[PDB]
Amino acid sequence: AIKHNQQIPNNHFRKHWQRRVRCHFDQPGKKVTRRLARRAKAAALAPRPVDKLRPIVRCPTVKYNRRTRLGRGFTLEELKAAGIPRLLAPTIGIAVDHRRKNLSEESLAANVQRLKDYKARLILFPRKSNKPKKADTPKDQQTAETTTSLRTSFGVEQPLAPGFTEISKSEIPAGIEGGAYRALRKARSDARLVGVREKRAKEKAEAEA
Amino acid sequence: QEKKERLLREATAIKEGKKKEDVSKKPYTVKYGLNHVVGLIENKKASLVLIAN
Amino acid sequence: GALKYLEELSKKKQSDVVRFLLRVRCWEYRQLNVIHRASRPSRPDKARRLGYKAKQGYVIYRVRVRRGGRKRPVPKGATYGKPTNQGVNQLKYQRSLRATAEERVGRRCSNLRVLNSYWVNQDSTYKYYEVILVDPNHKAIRRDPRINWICNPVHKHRECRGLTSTGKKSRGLNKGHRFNKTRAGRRKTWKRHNTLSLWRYR
Amino acid sequence: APVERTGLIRGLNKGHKTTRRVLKERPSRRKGAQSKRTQFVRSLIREVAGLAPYERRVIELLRNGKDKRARKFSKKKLGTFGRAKRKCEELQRIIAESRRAH
RNA sequence: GUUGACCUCGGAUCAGGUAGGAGGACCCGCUGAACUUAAGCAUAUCAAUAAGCGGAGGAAAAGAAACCAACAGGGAUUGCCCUAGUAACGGCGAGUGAAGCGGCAACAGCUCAAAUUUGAAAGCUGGCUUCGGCCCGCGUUGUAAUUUGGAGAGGAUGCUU
RNA sequence: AAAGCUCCUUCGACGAGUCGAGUAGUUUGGGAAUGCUGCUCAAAAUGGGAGGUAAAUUUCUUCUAAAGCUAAAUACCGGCC
Ligand SMILES: [K+]
Ligand SMILES: [K+]
Ligand SMILES: [K+]
Ligand SMILES: [K+]
Ligand SMILES: [K+]
Ligand SMILES: [K+]
Ligand SMILES: [K+]
Ligand SMILES: [K+]
Ligand SMILES: [K+]
Ligand SMILES: [K+]
Ligand SMILES: [K+]
Ligand SMILES: [K+]
Ligand SMILES: [Mg+2]
Ligand SMILES: [Mg+2]
Ligand SMILES: [Mg+2]
Ligand SMILES: [Mg+2]
Ligand SMILES: [Mg+2]
Ligand SMILES: [Mg+2]
Ligand SMILES: [Mg+2]
Ligand SMILES: [Mg+2]
Ligand SMILES: [Mg+2]
Ligand SMILES: [Mg+2]
Ligand SMILES: [Mg+2]
Ligand SMILES: [Mg+2]
Ligand SMILES: [Mg+2]
Ligand SMILES: [Mg+2]
Ligand SMILES: [Mg+2]
Ligand SMILES: [Mg+2]
Ligand SMILES: [Mg+2]
Ligand SMILES: [Mg+2]
Ligand SMILES: [Mg+2]
Ligand SMILES: [Mg+2]
Ligand SMILES: [Mg+2]
Ligand SMILES: [Mg+2]
Ligand SMILES: [Mg+2]
Ligand SMILES: [Mg+2]
Ligand SMILES: [Mg+2]
Ligand SMILES: [Mg+2]
Repeated sequence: AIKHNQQIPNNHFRKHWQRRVRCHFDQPGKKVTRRLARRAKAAALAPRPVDKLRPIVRCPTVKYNRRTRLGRGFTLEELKAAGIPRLLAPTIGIAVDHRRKNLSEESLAANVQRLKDYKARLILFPRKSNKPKKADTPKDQQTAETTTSLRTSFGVEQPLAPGFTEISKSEIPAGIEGGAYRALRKARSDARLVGVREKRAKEKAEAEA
Repeated sequence: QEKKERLLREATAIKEGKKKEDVSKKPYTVKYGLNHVVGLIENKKASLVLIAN
Repeated sequence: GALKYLEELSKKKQSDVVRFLLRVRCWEYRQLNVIHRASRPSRPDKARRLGYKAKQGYVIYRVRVRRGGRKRPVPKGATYGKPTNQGVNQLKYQRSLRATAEERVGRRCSNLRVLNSYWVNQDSTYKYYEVILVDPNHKAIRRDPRINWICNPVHKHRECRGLTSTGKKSRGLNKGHRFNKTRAGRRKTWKRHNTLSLWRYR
Repeated sequence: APVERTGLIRGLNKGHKTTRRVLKERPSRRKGAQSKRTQFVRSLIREVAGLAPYERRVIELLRNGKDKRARKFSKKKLGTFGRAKRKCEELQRIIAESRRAH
């Protein structure tokens, strides 16, 4: 029933909801369990970082396409441009994704530079310590200060473009001919009439001869 | 038994120093196997074909 | 090879050469037991495509099923309910006839593991299938990494749960917007959408 | 490099400008092409196996002149307008070859 | 005529093996209600729930796109937060109700069929064994190596492992 | 003996009573019909599926079905602590 001025209620409590109720009294306990696992995992990968290298990628809709984030893995064309064989890459801490493509030059150039920055900071220990190979670090450079995150050392430096800048006066540009508002109205109008105008031109030319 | 004898002769030749193809010659046999023979027909290498009924 | 030609010829089920063969064989079966063993596959190309090999530990069985709908078994025709579910006749079974064949063969040979099955024949009263099975205790099977994954105890009676090719189809395990309700398990998904989760700092 | 975008939303080739590039095709995109082996085999099987009952009925309608009947019959059998049209073209090619060779 | 094969089907307290029952809180399927709400009641709701039947494990299931999208494009599966009591369904009544994008926890990839080893079935179960192999058998109606679309095969070329 | 990389004229096999269509029942938020199953019909080679309003004509985008394996983050106090 209803008796006063109310908002019409819709509470979905007509099933046996009390059989499926999940409280979380183990929130602090599960946090301790996760930290112990991370600490154990880091110790197993002794000098290596605890992560993999990811590429930079742009979000997909008209909302969010102004921002960039990290993706799944590097493409096969990016790896070839840097000069890293595809079989070697996943064994030195680099992720690979075989189903992403480079439709532009902007994304390709950004990720190629990312790979060769990483390759310059890499230290390779030989498979057998008494017989080093010419592609390994010659062990005088094996001692340095290292990083073990790879998500803070190679993160997204700036996800958004700068929101403000300054130019000298008299260098400001001139507007479009009729004005910005009129340009938008004209672009919309042309799209709504592309089919009508093409048909009119076609029947005119056919009836011409 | 013939193959085991042939491999022994070849192994002895290698140990002595000579390679194979100096002790064994080119073989001639009858071909068989359904997939093997169908391919020989398409490449036009067979001379005569006999089919079970 | 020769199995390429067989795959093409098996598509022409309405030709003269193929119609004759199907008619003759459908009579030969139906003179035998409902479930019986076959000495070799009658469709060599189709069985090889599904995983059959010609070595010790692979066996073939043949079976036929009743080929119709499902009548609701109730005393006479009374259901004792509301009018919306008092139909008896035109109802259908949610699994395939191909599935029922695999289950009955699995009970006959309960020391083996069911791999796959395929269609061989049909008529007005029966459909006919051939089922592929593997011996998990044979030495030549446990030796091969391409197949010994089936010797592990998590694959006991796959066909009773829906882990074969025909079971996956009836469960609805495909990607995309059409398979929204069944993609990861229908009953699991329903439970997730109907759970009330309360955190400490609400 | 198909076309260059205008640089504004709400247009005919709207969108942000970017230097597009052409890609070599992935091997996954070859699915529908023909090959020498698959043509040779399908040719031999058709000679051995022959025609189907519904195919023979369409053959007679086509060489008898009727075409709306042949198209309307094929759609009822095969199911869709697109498949029916392709079938009638193939059978018409068989008719032409048979009466042209000898 | 004799003798010797092949194919299919059988016997044996033949040699060696394997399944059933229990448990079922959680997991994978099948089958399937009514009380109740609608201030009556038949579509609806309760509910794709209770009861009934079959099958597993320490987790199970799912899983490396015949996906999402319409962007300057994302990129196997699972779970939390948000999307959202929203698009939509409904005697359009009572009532019901998802998904893409976004942040995070955790991250890992692969193997078959379809090709002639054809200058050599290169493959495998079992028995006996100084231990090195030998013998029958399976198998050409196809057992190994090679290839899986991200490719690859076939040619050049000279460095590396 | 086996393995990786750089280039190339030419080749480049890819799962059928399956997909798809009609009709009946059930189910879903899925609406000229979201999935499943029964019956009837039944394919193709740049072919095929999808692109949330039925149909014809012309374009475009994106994947590659009808064979298979696989740890972690998730559930549970039934069993032993
Ligand atoms: K009842
Ligand atoms: K009903
Ligand atoms: K009702
Ligand atoms: K015997
Ligand atoms: K309990
Ligand atoms: K029960
Ligand atoms: K939103
Ligand atoms: K051998
Ligand atoms: K092989
Ligand atoms: K149907
Ligand atoms: K297409
Ligand atoms: K559409
Ligand atoms: Mg917390
Ligand atoms: Mg045998
Ligand atoms: Mg699985
Ligand atoms: Mg699947
Ligand atoms: Mg294509
Ligand atoms: Mg005994
Ligand atoms: Mg039991
Ligand atoms: Mg109650
Ligand atoms: Mg009432
Ligand atoms: Mg009352
Ligand atoms: Mg009453
Ligand atoms: Mg129950
Ligand atoms: Mg146990
Ligand atoms: Mg776990
Ligand atoms: Mg599993
Ligand atoms: Mg794939
Ligand atoms: Mg994409
Ligand atoms: Mg994903
Ligand atoms: Mg809100
Ligand atoms: Mg809500
Ligand atoms: Mg409901
Ligand atoms: Mg190789
Ligand atoms: Mg090569
Ligand atoms: Mg395929
Ligand atoms: Mg039901
Ligand atoms: Mg329906």
